[PDB]
Parts: sequence; structure tokens; C-alpha cells
Amino acid sequence: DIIKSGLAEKALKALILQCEENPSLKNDKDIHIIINTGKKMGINRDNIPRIIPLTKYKLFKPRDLNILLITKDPSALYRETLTKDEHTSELFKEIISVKNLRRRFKGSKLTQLYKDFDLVVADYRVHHLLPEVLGSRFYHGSKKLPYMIRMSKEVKLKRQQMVEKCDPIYVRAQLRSICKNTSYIPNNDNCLSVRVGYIQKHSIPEILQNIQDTINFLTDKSKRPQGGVIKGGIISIFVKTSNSTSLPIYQF
Amino acid sequence: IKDMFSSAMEVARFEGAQIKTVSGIRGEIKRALSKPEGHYRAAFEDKILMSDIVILRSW
Amino acid sequence: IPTHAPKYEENFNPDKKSYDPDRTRSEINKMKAQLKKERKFTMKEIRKDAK
Amino acid sequence: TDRFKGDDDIPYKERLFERDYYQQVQRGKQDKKISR
Amino acid sequence: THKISDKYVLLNCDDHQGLLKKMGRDISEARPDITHQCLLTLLDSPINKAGKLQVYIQTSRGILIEVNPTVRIPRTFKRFSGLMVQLLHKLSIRS
Amino acid sequence: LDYVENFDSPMQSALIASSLDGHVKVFDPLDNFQVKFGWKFSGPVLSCAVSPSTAQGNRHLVAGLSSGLLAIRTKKKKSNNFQRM
Amino acid sequence: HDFAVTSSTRVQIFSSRTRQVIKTFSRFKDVVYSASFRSDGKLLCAGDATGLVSVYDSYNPRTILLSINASTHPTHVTKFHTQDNKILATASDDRVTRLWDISNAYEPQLELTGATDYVRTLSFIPAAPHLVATGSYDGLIRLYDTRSSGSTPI
Amino acid sequence: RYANKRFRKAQCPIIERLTNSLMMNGRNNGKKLKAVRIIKHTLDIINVLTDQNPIQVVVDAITNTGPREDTTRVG
Amino acid sequence: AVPSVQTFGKKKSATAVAHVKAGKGLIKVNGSPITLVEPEILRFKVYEPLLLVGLDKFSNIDIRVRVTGGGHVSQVYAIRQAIAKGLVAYHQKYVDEQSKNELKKAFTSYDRTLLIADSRRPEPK
Amino acid sequence: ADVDLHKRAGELTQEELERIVQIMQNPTHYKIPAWFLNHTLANNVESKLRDDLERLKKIRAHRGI
RNA sequence: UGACGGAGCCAGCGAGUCUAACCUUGGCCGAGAGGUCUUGGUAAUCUUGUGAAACUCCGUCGUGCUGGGGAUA
Repeated sequence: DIIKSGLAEKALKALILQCEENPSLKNDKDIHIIINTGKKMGINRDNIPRIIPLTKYKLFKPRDLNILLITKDPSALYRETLTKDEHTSELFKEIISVKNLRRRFKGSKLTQLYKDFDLVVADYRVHHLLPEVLGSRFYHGSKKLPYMIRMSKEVKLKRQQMVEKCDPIYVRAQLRSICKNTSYIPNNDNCLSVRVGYIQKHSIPEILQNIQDTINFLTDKSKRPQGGVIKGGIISIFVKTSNSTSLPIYQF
Repeated sequence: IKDMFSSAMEVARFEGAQIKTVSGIRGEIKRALSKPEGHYRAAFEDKILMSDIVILRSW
Repeated sequence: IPTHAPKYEENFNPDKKSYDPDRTRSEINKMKAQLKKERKFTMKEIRKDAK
Repeated sequence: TDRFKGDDDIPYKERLFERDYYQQVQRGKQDKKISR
Repeated sequence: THKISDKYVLLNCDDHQGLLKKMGRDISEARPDITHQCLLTLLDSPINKAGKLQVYIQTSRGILIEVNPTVRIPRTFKRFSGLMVQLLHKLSIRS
Repeated sequence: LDYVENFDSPMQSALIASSLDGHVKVFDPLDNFQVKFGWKFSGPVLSCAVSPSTAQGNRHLVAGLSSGLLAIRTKKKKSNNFQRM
Repeated sequence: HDFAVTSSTRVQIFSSRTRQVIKTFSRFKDVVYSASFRSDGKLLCAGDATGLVSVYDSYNPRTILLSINASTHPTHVTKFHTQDNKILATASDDRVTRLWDISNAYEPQLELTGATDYVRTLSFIPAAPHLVATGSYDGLIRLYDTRSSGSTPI
Repeated sequence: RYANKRFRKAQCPIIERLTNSLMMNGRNNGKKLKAVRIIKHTLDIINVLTDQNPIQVVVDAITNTGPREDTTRVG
Repeated sequence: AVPSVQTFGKKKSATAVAHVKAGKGLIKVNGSPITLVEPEILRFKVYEPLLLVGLDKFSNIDIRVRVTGGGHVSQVYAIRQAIAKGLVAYHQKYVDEQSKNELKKAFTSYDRTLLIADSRRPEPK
Repeated sequence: ADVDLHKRAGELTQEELERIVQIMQNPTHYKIPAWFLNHTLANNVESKLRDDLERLKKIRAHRGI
């Protein structure tokens, strides 16, 4: 249930004081937990990053990071009603559609695009056909993997076509939720890595509190859309940055 | 062909040799590639597959 | 009329390269030309005795 | 701006010549692998 | 220009006895000092200062050089020779 | 100054004049150039014009002041079976 | 249906259906002084505070049709002939108005001198198209027949 | 097809001969729609600067510009 | 039971099939009208079979052209050749022969590449 | 900073120009989005490669030029 | 004969159950062989079919090139 103790704090202190010195890892600024479960979570990895809601620590503000928005076919309505609204007029670094995205950025330009942006956010209608447009660099692992957003707050019924409108308070709202909370992507096996906290924006008690938040949310009985995924007994946590070892926490 | 040599000097040393896959498809080392170091171009009898292993028997 | 002075090197040789005042671009460019001509000559020699 | 002043001289080439829980757990997993 | 064996000289009338006769030509022609003294005259005359003049010089080998009015030509002779060699071999001389 | 002629108006022709004091005034060159109307704006009126004699649409009066601003005043202008029955 | 308003260093063509700026001319280099449409409305002249009468075409601010380098003082009034369509009258703070031909924009086809202080206004006489009534800061509405010399008002 | 007999290019229309001669440099070889567009623009502004027929203007330009004698360097 | 006439126009690799039938007067290229043919500076190349002989010829027929292949200017040239020889063929078949060869004289006096394409090239000099 | 988008740089009030300078000078305090604002290795490996190439010439039977 | 930023629209060749990366950080299972999962970096003329680019149209800007070790925020 509740796990926050001196072994966890000792591990995170040791890793922080290791990353502030260790010259083979002077670039990685991110803390991830490696949830080791017992039973195999059966759900297959589609690349839709589900959102783990934190309660009292927004771990990224939606204005200090580059955001790429990938839209539907014509993109005129989304581009204008995003850029000249003053609610979202300075939120997105770039707004390009799928057609001219795969026209422009091919090959090594995709490595430049990956090194260029820091949050890839796509429309939920055109999100599924990104992995051949965006390449393998975005989907090997998960750190710039694209997030779904709805743009309209309109549901699609059969026998009738969705009217095309976009809502900039809604796009700011769910982008605020996306940069606010953290996210996980499930798989078939037992391992599951979640990014919680940063290297210098966050401190040890807030990282511990949002770690425990993600433990609750993943092991929970409710939130069976998103969070009911640890259906058995969780066995371990580890903590690492992107090129460290795995400092163990909560050995069951 | 990817890696049986480590450099263009080695492939230059072994140009024109006869190689073959494990499926008996004969072939011959044509030219050292430029950009990766130990890679080369070989011309075979017909279209080899990606699942094959080329072979240079030497003594 | 404004009056500028002509930049030139006294005691010129057009076959010799000019004096880049850096020694970490001129020397690496010297050994770039050295490495290229000696690599091309060496592997040309070994592919012709392979023939 | 030169009124019979000419271009200046240039200096000579020889004129320019003459002038711990971390380490405990990583050795623990290393020794675990070597133990197996 | 002439290569000397590691040196590139402008073929003066006085920097040699018989480079011109070892190439074939005669000593009564190898005159760069007179295009030097004409460059001095045209580049100190007041009409150059008012900018109503441009100079083109052209060689016995048919090599055409555009001489801008703003050039501060070297007033002595051997600087001019060493400049003219880099003109004939770099094709351009910067301010 | 400017002047309009034979436009749709009871005044057959009109000379309007702009005079640095807020006032722009219209004079009728038929009854000996008498003044007939005038406007007052918030500064020295530096230039004025009206839309010409064949404007055929929205008829405008503009006066641009020396204060840096401009004032515009306008005057504005079943079925085939059933029908065959 | 459009009117050109001269603020400083930009000329704004407003339209008379919505009263907003439809088109704008920004690429001047000093204070712009005069802006007038030709008699057909096909092109627009603008006099500048550097003596550079730029004529664009109306309803396209990107094509400077030609640029007359007039006198060195600020040209203050520029307008085309009302009867003719190819001569342009530009008067400046040089006490001389000019009738340029917009084919030959290097020398003026007439150079109406004879003033003593700061010509600021042109007009043409609406029936006789040879008659140019200019006006300056010493009273004295001088007016010129263009068939004659032109250095002396009639 | 005006380039397969000797004098057949003498009856290509003169605006087209001006267009074809306009589209030649290293940059814009073949860009005939660009040359047609700029001939269209230059005829518009010839008419707006000189109120006359720009086809008559270009015909006059040909007949004024084409020389009537020339020198050939004798052997 | 309806009169219809199909002709073909071709340039470099463009092809354009024109169906002419007795109708109300509507001319369509690729489903869109004839007044939307791009690149809009060669729209008068498409328009000249119409304006050469007057729209009263077209006021009772309705043509439709399916164009495929080629580039922009090859497509407008195949369109105009298809329009021209389609109108001439309809006038041979369902209207009178006097009007047919009046149309042939008009199109041939303008340019006979409205009716006969240049087909086999080149020359071995 | 509310300054006109079409004024020139000369026609500026002083409070507007110092407002520009303030907005640039404390950008993160003004909640500006932070995305808005942002050698001998060749020599030594090259000497090792020329060493390698000299060794490779001398293991064979070669000469210079 | 530019620089950005959108929009429009046009080909012809090409169809072998075949077509195609590398280096890592770690979790678990397994006797090992290895399997799976997770992760960061480098490279990239994409992957088999739909499609091109030049081109056309539209808004904004506006024409004297470039350097590292030193100095001020």
C-alpha cells in the first residue's frame, strides 16, 4: 500500500549524488522507476501513452518545453484557431499536419526533429499512422513518444459526420494535464518504467510523494481504463536515470 | 556484404575472390565500399536472401 | 575617393598554401592531405598486387 | 585614408617568429551474475 | 612570373642577366617599371580622386586586369613586383 | 479644401474646407458660398476629403487631424407548377 | 470607392465598404507627404521628405512602378494631371514645381519655376489642360500656361 | 515547330520570339510559363505608363533596335 | 438512343477523351468546368476551340473531357485538341457536313495542331 | 509590451522602449514560455591513423613516392 | 531570378513467401543456451504503388558575405 521509507530515500540520495559527479552520465536528467510485477500484465503494447495523474506536484510546466503538434488533413482550422487565440497563441512550438510533415522531415531530418522537440502531441485521429511517418527514433523506448489529444470535445456517432471545430481552452487544458502528470506505456512482461520527477527541478520528498502516487494508481482496483494494470502482486521498484544502474526499492 | 572484413584495406587485399552463400549461390567480391569501413559489394548468381551467410573458404 | 590598402603576402608561392595563423586547423589540414594521399596510394598498391 | 602615405609595411615572418550504496548494489548485482 | 629554383619573380629588366634570353625574349621589352610609373600617375592624379576614371591594364600576354580607383598602389618598386606576382597567381587582391 | 459636383444632394455642389481649429465646414457655391453645415473634431483638422461625385455606394467624409488620428462619417444606402398555374 | 490616407512613413488605402485598411504602403525612407491616385485610379503617387516621388500601382503595394528622384529638398505635393494621364506634377521645398512625364522619369518635361517661398499646392484647370495653378507660402497663386516657357506665370 | 526549316522562325509571332529569347540563361532554361508571365506583366505596365498598344510598342522596339550595318573582321 | 461522339487528343504523354452529346451547353474537364483548367495562363489555349468558332456551336452540345498523364502544358494541349476534333466529329455525324467542314476550315486556319497532332519523331541527320 | 506592431523604431515612447528592455531582461518572471529564448580529437586520431597506415605500408613491401 | 509561411495541381518506368540498421542502460524467466520486457545515444537515399520536383496562386520581410582563445553585462 504505502511505501515511503529510508531505503527509498537512501537510494535516491545516492543516485542524485552519483549523477552530480559521474562523468559518463552528465547528460541524463530524469528519474525513472522500474516497477517489477509478479504476474504478467497481459495487455499488448500499443504506443498510446496513458496518463498517470499526480495529486500535488505538477512535474512539468507546459511553457518551458518545445511542443510539436501533429494535426489532421487540412490543418487550416487548427492552425489559425490555435495561433491567433491568445489562450494557446504561444503554447506550441510547431503545428504541422501529417501530409506535409512526411513531406518535409525525412531521413536525418527526423534525427534533427527528435533532437529539436521535447513533447510530441498528435491528434487522436491521426495518431495511429505516425510510426511510419515519425520513424523508429520516436518509438524505440519512450521519451519523445507522441500523446493523443482530442481537439473538439465532440463525440463521433455513426451515420453522421463530425463537424470540424477546435477548442483552444481544451487543447491548453489537456496539454496542461499532459505536462502536469506523468505517463506510462504498458506491455506484456513484468517490467514497467515510469518517468517521475526531474534531476534538479524536483527534490527528494516530492519525488517520493509522486512515486507513491504512481504506485497507488498502477496497483489500484478502480481506474480500470488506465490504472488497473497491476492486477497481481507488485514485487519491486528500482530507480535509475537513463544510463545508471538500478537502485532497488521495496524488495517485498 | 556487412562484416567479414574490418576495413577497406582488407577488402582491397581480398578483391575478386569467389564467395558463396550457404545456399550454394556463388558470387564474387566486386569492390570495397566507401562509407562503412568493412563493407563491400558482391555480385551473385541470382538474388540472395537476407537470411543467408556468405562464405570465403581460404587456407 | 576612399583609399584602402591591398592585402597580400610578400614572397609569394601559389603552389605553397597560405599561412592560416592557426596551428590546429593548418596542421590537421596538412595531415588530412597526408592521410588521403597515403591511403589512396597504399590501397591502390595493394589492390594492384592482388590483381 | 592615404595622402601619399602609401600602404604600411607588413612585419616579417621571422619578426613574428622571434617575439556508496550505489557501488554496494552494483557490485552486488555483478557478484550475483558471477555467482550464477 | 617565373619560378626560380622556390621563388616567383616578376620578370624585371634588372633582376637577372639572361632569364629573358633563356626564355627567348629581348631585354628591351621586360619593362614593368613603366606600368608602375603609369599606375603612380593615374592613381595620384586628381581625376582619380574625384572618381571620374578607371584603369585597365593589359599585358603582352593578353592578360587583362581591372584596376579599381581606390587602390593604394605601393609607391616603391619591389613591393609592386611582389604584389603583381600575387595578382597574376591568385587572380584577385583584397583590400 | 475640396469640392463635389452634381452628387445626390439638395446642395447641387459643395465646397468643404478644413481649418486647423476642429471645424470643417461646407459652403454652397450657388448661393454665394454661404456656409450650410459644419463638424467639430478633437484637434487641429489638418486635411479633409469626401467621396467623389460618382461614388454610387457608401458616401464618406474623412478628416485627418494633426493629433495623429482620423474621423470618418458615412451615409449609408413557390414552384414551377404553382407559377404556371 | 477607396481613399488613401497619408500618416507618416506609411500610406493606407482604406476602403469604403468596411472603412478599414485594405492596403498599406510602408516602404518609405523618410516622412511620406503626398499620396494621390491617377485620374483613372490605376496608379498612385507619393511624395516623400527626401524628394523621392514613388509611384506604385494602386491595389498592389509591392510593385513600385517607378521612383522619381526629384529635388533634394522634401517634395510635398504630387499629383497626376486630371485631363492627361502621363504627366505628374511634383512640387517641393525648392520653390519649383515640376511636370514629369512618367515614361521619361529622368528629366522633367516642364520645370515651373518663378516662385519665392515654399510651394505647397498644385491644381490643374479642369477644362484647359495646359494651365497649372500652383500656390506658395507668399500668397500669390501663380498659374502657368505650359505651351510657353514656364519660368514665368501668365 | 519553327526550328526545322531555315526561315520558318520568321513567322513565329513576335511576342513568342520575345518570350523565347527571355527564357535563356543558366538559371531559367525551360521556364516558359515564367517568361510568359513576365511578358504579360511587362505589357501591362507598358500600357499603364504609355497609354498606347504595348504590342505596337514592342513592334517599334524591334524596328528601332535592329541594326542596319555591321562589320565583319576581314581575314 | 442518344447521339454521342467520342474523340481523343494527345500530346507528349497526355491523353484526353472527349464525349460530345446533344445537351444543354455544359463543358467539363475532369468533372470540374472548363473555366477551372489550370495553370490559368493556358486557359486560353483551352478556350480557343470555343472562341474560334463561337459559343453558338456549343450551345446545344455538352462536352466532357477526361485527361490523364503528361504535365500541365501537355494536358492543356490534349484538352484543346480533344475539344476541337470532338466538335468537328459531332458536326459531321449529327449536324450537317457544310458546318463540319466550315469548322475544319476555321480550326485549320488557326492551327492544324488543333486537329492533327505531331505523332512520330525524330530525324537521323 | 503593448507597443504598436507597425511603428518604426524611431517613433517610440520612452516608457514603451524601457518596457521592451524590461520584458527581455526578466523573461522567466514575466511567464514568457522558455522555448522562445535559447577540437584536437581529429588531430590525435589522425596521427594514430597515419601511424596505422605507416605500419600497413611497412608490413607489406612498399615505398613512398 | 531572394527569404520565410500556406494553398492548388500534373507523370512515366518499377511487383522473386521478397526489402534490409548499429551501440547501449537495466527488470524478470531459464541449469545453460538464450527468451521477453525496458531504456538512452548515433546513423538514415524510408519501408512496394498514394505521391514527385520544377510550376501556379496567396500573405510577411526587404537587398555592401564571413572567425576563434582576450574584454563589459
